[PDB]
Amino acid sequence: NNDNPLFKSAMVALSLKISIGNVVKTMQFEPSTMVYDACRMIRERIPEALAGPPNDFGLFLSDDDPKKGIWLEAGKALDYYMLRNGDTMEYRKKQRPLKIRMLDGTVKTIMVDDSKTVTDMLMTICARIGITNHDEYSLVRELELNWLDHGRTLREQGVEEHETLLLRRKFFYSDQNVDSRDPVQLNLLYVQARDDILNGSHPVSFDKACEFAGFQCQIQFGPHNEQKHKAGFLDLKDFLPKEEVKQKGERKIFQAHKNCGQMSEIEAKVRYVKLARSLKTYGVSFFLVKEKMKGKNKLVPRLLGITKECVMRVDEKTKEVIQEWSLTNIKRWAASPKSFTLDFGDYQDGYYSVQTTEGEQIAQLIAGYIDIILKKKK
Repeated sequence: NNDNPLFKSAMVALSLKISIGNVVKTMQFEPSTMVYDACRMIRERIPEALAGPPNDFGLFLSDDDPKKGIWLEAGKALDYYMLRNGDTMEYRKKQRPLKIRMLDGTVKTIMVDDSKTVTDMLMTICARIGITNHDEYSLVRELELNWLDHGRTLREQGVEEHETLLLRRKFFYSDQNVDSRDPVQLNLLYVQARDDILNGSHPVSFDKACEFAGFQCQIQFGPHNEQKHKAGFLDLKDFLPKEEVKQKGERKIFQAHKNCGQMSEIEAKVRYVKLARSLKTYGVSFFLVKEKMKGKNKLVPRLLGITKECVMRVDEKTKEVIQEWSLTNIKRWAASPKSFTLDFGDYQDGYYSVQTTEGEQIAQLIAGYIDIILKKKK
């Protein structure tokens, strides 16, 4: 009855659904068309494609799993991306707002290039707020699960466009100085040290935790009063690390509280910070790993600590430092999604190989600290 002059064989042309907001139009493309030229063709056919300067827009191949969506490169041909008839591409603004929690706790929205890695977005953030040394910072989620691989994209790590991230200064021993003369700065150091102890990222023995809590009582309640500060008074979850919340700790806390005497709030904060910094565990990033002991088939949980100068094994119950290796004496390291391994060359016999789901975190920390020592050499 009638033939169609528009028809091209399914094999010689690509038929793609182009989406812009709620608008969707099916368009036909020669498969060798460069992404840059396909955008021009879209601008000629979809009026909502003209909603801004032409080079502000690009092509995004979406997926039902958002972690698999990808931006197309402007110099590539469409058929490089293995597209087939019926696939859906988004004509999409290349920059997008990223909400970042600033160092003063407020949230600032920052336009970033949505096709880039977390490192690239961190650099854009630091540029906007005047931070030249972006290597002193990183982005983390605020839901462990919060770590982000800065060599990968937010998207492939499950971070969608709605989520606010935290700009976080890395730990520096040089960022600290205990002076009762600056009360505001003393309080920030106190709250940082206290929160690390209470949330267990600074692992301490049960005896030490009750000592810290004794200073905490002086700070929060003033000198000990045996009428008010009696058995049952304390909400022990606010004074002891999660894993160490035990009724038998209260009597020890009150003794440490009593031993403060009439110590002032300022002086108790100084002493809290000093006690924390006096521990070998202070400032160390710890990972709970599982070790294989000779002569036991059940693996042994152990705390593995990474610092700027060494790697350290710490007993999980007593928090005693069992063993230390200097970063200088590590020959190589390896990480998989389930394990982490250290090779010490001829410094010892056998590798140190542990089960953990945070091996990549550990490896990047070691690699980071090793580069710093190198950059300080040349």
